[PDB]
Amino acid sequence: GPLGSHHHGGSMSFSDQNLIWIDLEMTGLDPEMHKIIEMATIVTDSELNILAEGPVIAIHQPESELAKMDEWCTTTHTASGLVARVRQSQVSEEEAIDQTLAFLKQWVPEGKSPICGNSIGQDRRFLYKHMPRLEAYFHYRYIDVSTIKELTRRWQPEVLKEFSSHLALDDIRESIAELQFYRKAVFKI
Amino acid sequence: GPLGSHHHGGSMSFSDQNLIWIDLEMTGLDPEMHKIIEMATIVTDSELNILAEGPVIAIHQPESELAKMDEWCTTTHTASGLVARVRQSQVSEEEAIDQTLAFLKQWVPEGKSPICGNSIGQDRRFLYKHMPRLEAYFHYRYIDVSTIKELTRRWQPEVLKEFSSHLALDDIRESIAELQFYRKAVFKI
Repeated sequence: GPLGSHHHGGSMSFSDQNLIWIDLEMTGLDPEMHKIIEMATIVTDSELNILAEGPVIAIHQPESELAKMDEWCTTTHTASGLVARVRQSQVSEEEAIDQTLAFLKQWVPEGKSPICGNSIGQDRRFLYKHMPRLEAYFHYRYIDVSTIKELTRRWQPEVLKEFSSHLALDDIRESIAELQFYRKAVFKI
Repeated sequence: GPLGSHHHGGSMSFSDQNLIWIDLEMTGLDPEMHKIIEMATIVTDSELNILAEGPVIAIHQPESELAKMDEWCTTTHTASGLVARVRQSQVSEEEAIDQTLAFLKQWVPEGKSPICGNSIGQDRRFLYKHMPRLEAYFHYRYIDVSTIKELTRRWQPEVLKEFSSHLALDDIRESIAELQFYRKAVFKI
């Protein structure tokens, strides 16, 4: 697969092995026409203990952009309250990047943590397009919790039943809890 | 994360639960300026038994595109023989898509298999940009074998030592073998 010449102050808990967890909410699935409307980050250590919780940011977008949400997006993000927070927000993407980067720099250096979460491949696509300065803060690797879920569904479906918002803070916290479950129930550590 | 109104003849082994494995080789890491130079696919069943091996395609590119490879790409893809096959190839991206789609349709329906392999997030980015008709054949989910490797490196590093080309067929076969190893050594199925 991919190959390149580069691919071949803060906390007393600062570590190259800390993990950056991120979730985004968007107006749709296509980075070329859709926009980021919410972001949240959390830092754990390599053992998934939460060290710090980043800013939860609703990113302002005009109605012309909200009018691109399909029916499921519109219904979901309106009912959750996210649309109202987006309309009220005075935070641009660039300000959201600045705030998030300023947060992460106290916990892990640039380029060291994989990107972690659920549906993290799709989220990274929107980082590349709309927030490349923040995308660049991650190591090239991914920790896709959804990969573990799908293999467990296929191979150990009864185990998956043991574990039970489209708001970014809830989704990222749930992803950590879900990986914590897999570590115990699937990996058996 | 992502949400949408759509996200909320052949073999006697044809199945919705068969897995499409894919690897790409590229001239670099940026889909907006770099190109796909090789692709390979393999279909397994859900238990990772190989059912079928797809076309291994070197995709023609002109020197102006090969001249974008950085030193590690140039050295690697030249020494493997891939550059010479790319220059000799008469197969365009569009023909590569047609051949690959014609292959996959005998094994699994459109939209049912996650995309499977190593570094599969980066490969899917190039599918979105350069081969959207083929990207559309995959289910939105990913099976990122690299995610399992990175968690095993952090949590069970001694186990990872038990398992030992940048040519697409070798890489995809190795990814299946590596997931087969994790299923036995890490998941303990």
